[PDB]
Amino acid sequence: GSGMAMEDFVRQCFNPMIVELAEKAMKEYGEDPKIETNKFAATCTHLEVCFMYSDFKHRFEIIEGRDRIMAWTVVNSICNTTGVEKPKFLPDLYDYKENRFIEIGVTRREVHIYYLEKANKIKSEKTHIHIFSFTGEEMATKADYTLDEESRARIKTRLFTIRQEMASRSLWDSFRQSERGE
Ligand SMILES: O=C1c2c(O)c(=O)ccn2N([C@@H]2c3ccccc3SCc3c2ccc(F)c3F)[C@@H]2COCCN12
Ligand SMILES: [Mn+2]
Ligand SMILES: [Mn+2]
Repeated sequence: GSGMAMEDFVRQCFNPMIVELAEKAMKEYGEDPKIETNKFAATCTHLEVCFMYSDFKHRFEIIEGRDRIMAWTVVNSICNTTGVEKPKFLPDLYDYKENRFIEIGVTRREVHIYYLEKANKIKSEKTHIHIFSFTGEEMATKADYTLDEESRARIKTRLFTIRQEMASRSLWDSFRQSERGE
């Protein structure tokens, strides 16, 4: 259940491309993945979900996984060619079919609680929110889940698998409790 154990878990259970992008994002925002090991795992998990979401004719542009400048450059380019309003906060994806940005949330807590937190932090009723748990639960803006049932099933399964792999190593309890502060 240690810090070293969690860092080792992350580097073993996530593909090297995900790990590298997560490390770069954490450094960009001033956090050390060797100290904030649960956050390291959280960023890898969330990045993987974004990449799995964008697979499932490229319907989706991935904003996440890019450095800050390139992320906003992509966002501005989309807004210039679609007239969609520029979001105040960086989103995770752009849906070319529905022509809307998407914010992806992954939570170790109840989805309704996290969904409210997300909706409150953005306040822009134009970014579509989609929350996943590690328990197979899901909540999205207007109960519009965007993807088909099978695509969401595989994301839920992968998240549950991560949870079980953590639990087998006694890492899940720590990971769960670090999402929200005291
Ligand atoms: O893109 C995100 C982001 C999300 O998209 C999200 O859903 C939750 C959280 N985020 N944050 C991610 C992040 C992403 C995934 C899981 C946990 C965290 S926790 C804060 C943090 C993030 C990235 C690097 C870092 F050092 C951080 F401390 C930051 C929020 O500022 C815009 C960029 N960003
Ligand atoms: Mn993001
Ligand atoms: Mn997100």
